[PDB]
Amino acid sequence: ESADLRALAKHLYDSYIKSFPLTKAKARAILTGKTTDKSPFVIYDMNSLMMGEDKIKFKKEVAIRIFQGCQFRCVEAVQEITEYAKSIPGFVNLDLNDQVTLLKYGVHEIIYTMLASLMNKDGVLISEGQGFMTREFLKSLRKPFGDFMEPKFEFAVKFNALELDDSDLAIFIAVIILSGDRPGLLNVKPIEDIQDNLLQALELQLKLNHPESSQLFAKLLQKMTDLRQIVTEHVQLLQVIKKTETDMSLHPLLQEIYKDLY
Amino acid sequence: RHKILHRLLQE
Repeated sequence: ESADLRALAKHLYDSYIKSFPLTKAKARAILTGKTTDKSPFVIYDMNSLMMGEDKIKFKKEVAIRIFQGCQFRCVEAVQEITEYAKSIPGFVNLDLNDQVTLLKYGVHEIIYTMLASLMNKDGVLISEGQGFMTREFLKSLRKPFGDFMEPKFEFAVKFNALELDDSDLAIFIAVIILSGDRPGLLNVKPIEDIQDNLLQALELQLKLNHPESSQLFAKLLQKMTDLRQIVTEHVQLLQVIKKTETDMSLHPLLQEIYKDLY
Repeated sequence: RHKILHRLLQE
């Protein structure tokens, strides 16, 4: 009943807060300026990028360096998402081969979902909200890097319109991970049994937490089908980038994921 | 065979 679905929504929220250091809550505070913390270092060109090495973690050319930065962080995201998934009741009880497959396909969908939390039409928060890299700066990069992040901005503008909060996103993300239709699953039934349960939890959350916004649930499920198309575009631009660029190596964990994908 | 994903799930 309602109770069991509120308890799930709560369990998932608590787990989301632990798994993800920078929530949408903190992210919005920073972007509006309503924080009592220092405004983040604005990176708008090669000069400001250079001056802003003192706030980022890179551990040879600009576009490539930015991509190595985005690559480092993107690996920490997979680890955060992986620990979150382990908290989704019954996810661990699944076939370990299924757990891998769900994550393999799910993480990019969830990375673009949670990127939108850090985005506005002008730019994206980086290095745990203490940097802000502008959209125009990322467009102005030389191709193929020129329009690598642009489709994420386009999505985030539309997605942020739904004004979802952390408690909504916690469940939305769980629903994306438990997609019983990922290529190469072995035991679909117990995946769908959990997603079914998560979708009720999500629907109830959206009624309680946005009782003026009607069929936000419907709108949100339409967006979930956009992400796939959007993630395929991304996978192929990366496919291209792997080939055309000789110098830069791709991180092992990313290679695990992207190999045998679409 | 997804060694790192395997380890991240196992850990």
